[PDB]
Amino acid sequence: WMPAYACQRPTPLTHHNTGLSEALEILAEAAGFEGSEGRLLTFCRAASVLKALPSPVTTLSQLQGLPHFGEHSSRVVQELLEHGVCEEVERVRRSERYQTMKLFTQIFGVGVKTADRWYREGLRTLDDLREQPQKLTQQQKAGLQHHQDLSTPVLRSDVDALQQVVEEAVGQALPGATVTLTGGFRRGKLQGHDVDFLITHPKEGQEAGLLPRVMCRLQDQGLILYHQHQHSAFERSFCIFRLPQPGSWKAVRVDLVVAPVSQFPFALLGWTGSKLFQRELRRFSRKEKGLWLNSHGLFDPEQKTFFQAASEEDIFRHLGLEYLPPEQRNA
DNA sequence: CGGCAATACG
DNA sequence: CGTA
DNA sequence: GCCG
Ligand SMILES: [Mg+2]
Ligand code: NA
Repeated sequence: WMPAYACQRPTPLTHHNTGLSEALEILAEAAGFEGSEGRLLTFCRAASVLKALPSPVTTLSQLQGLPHFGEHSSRVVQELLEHGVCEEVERVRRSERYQTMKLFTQIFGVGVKTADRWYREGLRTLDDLREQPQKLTQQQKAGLQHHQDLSTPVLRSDVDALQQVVEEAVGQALPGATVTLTGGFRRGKLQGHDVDFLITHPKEGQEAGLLPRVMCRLQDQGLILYHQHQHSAFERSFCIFRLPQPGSWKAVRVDLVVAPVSQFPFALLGWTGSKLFQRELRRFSRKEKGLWLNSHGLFDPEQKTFFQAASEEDIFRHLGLEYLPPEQRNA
């Protein structure tokens, strides 16, 4: 069988329906470009269902009984099985609207609304945006200047170098503080487009005011190309690191998050992803268990109490779910 | 229809 | 609006 | 788009 929520099933990084899931995610992405979050979500879910399957889908009948597969998603798979291509998907791929929206939304500091506005104004290329720099935010300027690097896959080797750099600065800012690699790379990805770190300290309260000290020490080593700090919500910094390369360097998006150790398991769970996994997990928590989950804790609205967690295993237990290791959360 | 994760901070 |  |  196949449970309805992605958090109820192991989803490996690599699977047996790559072509089909990729096609459905094109439509998901396109739906988001047109402001259709509901449709995006369904296409994302349907694609994730195929990721969780134990073998390739070869016939349309194998879609029977599968959640989030209705008339539209089944037709897409049906055409792919029969012709090798889905005309709607190909029509989307080739369209100027999709290509331009995809180009713009990949820019750091540019979301759908902004990308949509720029498109309606007649803008189509990166150079179009560069010709009118006066109307760009500092965040967008940085994303535009470093677009080529940020669009280049980050390798696991790169991540390890970045971690030792972060751990060095963190170690000086607060002795005893720890750094944990999260996000996609914790889920076993061999390459990605950004890096996420979670920072904490074994003694509750000592992690307070840590990130400004960390950022200052990183800035002193000339490693920060862009910095956006958010105060404690955990204290967070969305950065662009200068990562040393053979004879040169490249820009990499790095997120630093500091959480008190008491909330660390919730922060780790939220920041490990995947994005769809977390959305599904929180949807499951609220609608099936009547509990409110976020990156900070798990709230029982009936008893008005927060669940204490010492580990991710605790959280899955609280929600009555079988534990899933990070590399099985690739929904 | 009513919902679709989360929600503070820049 | 954007970041997550 | 799909679910209830
Ligand atoms: Mg990130
Ligand atoms: Na982005």
